[PDB]
Amino acid sequence: SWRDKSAKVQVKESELPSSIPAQTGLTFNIWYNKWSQGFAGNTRFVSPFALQPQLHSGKTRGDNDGQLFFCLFFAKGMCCLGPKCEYLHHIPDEEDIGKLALRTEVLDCFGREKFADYREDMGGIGSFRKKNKTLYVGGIDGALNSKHLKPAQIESRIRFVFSRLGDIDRIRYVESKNCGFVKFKYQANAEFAKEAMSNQTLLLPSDKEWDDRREGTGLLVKWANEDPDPAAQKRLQEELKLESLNMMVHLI
Amino acid sequence: EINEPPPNICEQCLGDEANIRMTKIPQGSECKICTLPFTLYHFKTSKRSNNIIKTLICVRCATQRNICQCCMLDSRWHIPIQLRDHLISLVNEENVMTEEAKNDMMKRFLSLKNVKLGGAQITSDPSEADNIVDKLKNILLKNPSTKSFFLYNIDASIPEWKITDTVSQLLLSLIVNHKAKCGGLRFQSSELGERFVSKIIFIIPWSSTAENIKLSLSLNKLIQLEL
Amino acid sequence: PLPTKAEIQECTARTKSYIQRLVNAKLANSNNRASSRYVTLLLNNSHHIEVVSKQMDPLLPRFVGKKARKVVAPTENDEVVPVLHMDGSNDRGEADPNEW
Amino acid sequence: LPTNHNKTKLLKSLKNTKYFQQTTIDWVEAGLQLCRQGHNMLNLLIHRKGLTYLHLDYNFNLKPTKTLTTKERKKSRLGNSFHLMRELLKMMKLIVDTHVQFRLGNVDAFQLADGIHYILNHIGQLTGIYRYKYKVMHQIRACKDLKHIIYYKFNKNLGKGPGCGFWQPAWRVWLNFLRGTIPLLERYIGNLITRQFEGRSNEIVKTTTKQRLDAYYDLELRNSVMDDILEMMPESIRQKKARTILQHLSEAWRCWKANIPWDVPGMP
RNA sequence: GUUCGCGAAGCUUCGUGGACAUUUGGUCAAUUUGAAACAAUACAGAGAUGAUCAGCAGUUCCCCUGCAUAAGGAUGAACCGUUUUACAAAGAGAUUUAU
RNA sequence: GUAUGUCUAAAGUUAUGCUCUUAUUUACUAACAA
Ligand SMILES: O=P(O)(O)O[C@H]1[C@H](OP(=O)(O)O)[C@@H](OP(=O)(O)O)[C@H](OP(=O)(O)O)[C@@H](OP(=O)(O)O)[C@H]1OP(=O)(O)O
Ligand SMILES: [K+]
Ligand SMILES: [K+]
Ligand SMILES: [Mg+2]
Ligand SMILES: [Mg+2]
Ligand SMILES: [Zn+2]
Ligand SMILES: [Zn+2]
Ligand SMILES: [Zn+2]
Repeated sequence: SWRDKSAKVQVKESELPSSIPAQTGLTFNIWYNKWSQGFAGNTRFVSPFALQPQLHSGKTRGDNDGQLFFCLFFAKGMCCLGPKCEYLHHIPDEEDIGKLALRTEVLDCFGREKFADYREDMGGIGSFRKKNKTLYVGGIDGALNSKHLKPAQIESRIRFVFSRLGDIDRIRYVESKNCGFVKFKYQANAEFAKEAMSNQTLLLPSDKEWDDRREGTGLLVKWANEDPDPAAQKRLQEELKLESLNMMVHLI
Repeated sequence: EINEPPPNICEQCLGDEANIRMTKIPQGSECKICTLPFTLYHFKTSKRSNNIIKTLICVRCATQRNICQCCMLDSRWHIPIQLRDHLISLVNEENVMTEEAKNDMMKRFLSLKNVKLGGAQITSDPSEADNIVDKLKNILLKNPSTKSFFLYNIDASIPEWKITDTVSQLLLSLIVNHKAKCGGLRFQSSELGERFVSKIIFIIPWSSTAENIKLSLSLNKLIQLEL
Repeated sequence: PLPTKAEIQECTARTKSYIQRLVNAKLANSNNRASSRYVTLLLNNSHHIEVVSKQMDPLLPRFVGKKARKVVAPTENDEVVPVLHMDGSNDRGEADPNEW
Repeated sequence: LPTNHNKTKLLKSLKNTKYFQQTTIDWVEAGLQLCRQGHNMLNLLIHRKGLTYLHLDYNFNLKPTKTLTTKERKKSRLGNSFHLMRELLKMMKLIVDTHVQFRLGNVDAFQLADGIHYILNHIGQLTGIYRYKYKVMHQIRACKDLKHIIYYKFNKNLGKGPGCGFWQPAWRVWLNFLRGTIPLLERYIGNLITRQFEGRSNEIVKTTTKQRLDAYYDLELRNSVMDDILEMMPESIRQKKARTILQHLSEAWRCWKANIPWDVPGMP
């Protein structure tokens, strides 16, 4: 278990990467940390690190404290503070979700405030106005360096990746749209994965494009608008009703 | 302007201490709703609690929604605003929404208006709240060691977490597609599979009016495959 | 009745207090520390709490919030008010427009 | 007469807070650190503005990197606040650098003294301070005068040459100039960084000036006339019917200008 | 750990009761996905009017540069589009209906 | 030649009387040549 052992360091701050990405332009902008005098070509790239959770997850300063938030850099798999980190280092569970359930309405499991609206992409941390648990998973074409895999193969690999990080409500790959819709058990979990597999690789050691994983462009894990499909809409409605019955009985 | 309105923070949120010491930065942030300066209040719930609680939204916004300024929940019932609006829509009415305008200028404008939104009109006056509650209440009343199964007859609404937890109770991996319902369950060992089977909407073969069920499965499966 | 002297003292006291406070607010608001020298607890339920103002670094902006937003005002004329003129001119009122 | 009520100094105020600490640092260290600090500040400001194409040199001599597009050029005309700040830092950077040189084993103390003196008497010639704030000519002139005075009390029996130091009175001049300007720059750069952070005020309203006096006058006039006519007019006519009125007025004005009588028949 | 009282070994040492001192900081957390802005390549290249020119205004839920209530951004930009009813009264002719 | 203004800068949001052929004018425009 995670609770059996202390959390290992993801990567030592020597191994950590600098804040000077890619020279996308002609000159560096000090107050922005971005580049400038040229926006030729796309910015995004593939994460060097990944949350290998059983090899990494463990105790922290936080697990002593009762810090209610998980380490963004743990999710990214690059936390340079291992056991000395205040933010936690393990997969969110019912106990921890339950623990922070008050605050998590307003903000993420990464302890950062949600907003009125989704960022037009549905790309950034979720809005407070929706309690979404469903991540859109674009850029699979890019995430596998143009590997002509089977849809079954794709969906299975996706399953392997996101099931590892959180309890699944459902997943469904769409051949016609080349993307995923990865509904989660909890919003905290959803948040965690959404960072934990942002800019990651779907590739594996068994695959031949393993050393070219860095060179492509990573998974585009964003948030999902609810489907137009009335097949699931009805289900959603039913769920809402059920939940409402719970709370309403709880009021008295 | 003058600090005329007081902050609108709820109890649960704020924590069970007789006296906390919070700080107020006036004109201290744009809110999370209406992009508009307001007096940001914040406090650690306990002295040694690491998480500060800062007042996300502005007081006008809070009043408007009739909510907490830190929780974003109704100050009465401590529940999500959308959810409470749904509840209100359900009892006594058919339609009660609280539409926030997603355009940066208009949101400000809306915030400025001293007018309660749909659900807020109910929950403000406690009498009406009580009435709503009572109305709601009224409304209420053979083991070959395969380690790998293929489960069928899966209710469309059921989630994988429910399944796996059920299995655990009766005790790993799992694959489900709600289109096909070809629940490609796989156990971490064959001995575990044996244990499970020996321990036994649970239609369960061990591949590696049931007829009509098979047909329904069939067509659905086919459709899934075409997708 | 021309207003009572005592009540004038009241009004003056109220409004003077108000405007002095407003001007103070205006002054301590502004970045010019020069104009800081012309400046003339709570409970959020039955539950009780101490409010404080933490002094911040005098480099960072004093009021991070304010950023000169354009904001349209809602009128908030919730109460209706008449516009109420008493006349009915026919002879001069119709003969005039031909001239006007 | 210095005003007495304001007995909360700047340093005192800063001391009161937590965010400052105090140390005993060598004056050269203070200087160098302040050049570094100043450089970081100005670069931060410039980059914040967006115009990364203006490269600050470490000697506070600003210049553009690329040839500037007209838009870019317009953007990059930094005002009399930022440039003035730069110039003061340039001044400081000079003398501090000279001290560094002295102390870095390069130059003798006499050489240092002469260097400092040279800097003070040639602030004009070493940093275009005058460019931005021209009243600094007074200061420059004063320094020149001092030099003229000093030298000819310093070179009575001694011949000509550059080797005089004695930088005191000029230094005094510069200190008093800084005293004068510290308020001005607090205001100026205050407003500047406020604009960088908060947007500029959108209640701009322009005053009258010699340049826009006439236009304002005439608009006020036509507003008055229009008002009067509406007051007069018993039907309560539309704004479009006021257009006819004011246009009529305009024509009348022109007619008057011509000395052609303005006798339109159909009017009341 | 200092010190002030006590006890147990030799003014020295081990144990005991005190006094002193007794709540830091965070609105933030390390790169993509919570927000800049130009830049480049391409395309056009500027208000009156025939043509060439100075402008100053105005409205704007547009701003930028500027210390700015100077001024300047092409007269800073956009304004040039769309456009039906407080709809009446009178007469004549034709059609229908009724008495 | 410019101000200025648009444009591009890549990842897939889960629903079933005429045609013709020419030659000439005039005008405007043209950082194209003289
Ligand atoms: O009068 P200014 O224009 O300020 O110039 C003076 C002046 O030179 P001129 O007389 O040629 O103008 C001084 O010369 P004297 O009158 O003293 O002969 C000379 O002083 P030194 O002779 O002591 O050199 C000084 O030069 P420096 O700055 O090297 O001391 C120089 O100032 P500029 O060099 O700035 O013109
Ligand atoms: K102008
Ligand atoms: K104008
Ligand atoms: Mg011009
Ligand atoms: Mg011009
Ligand atoms: Zn960590
Ligand atoms: Zn609350
Ligand atoms: Zn608000």
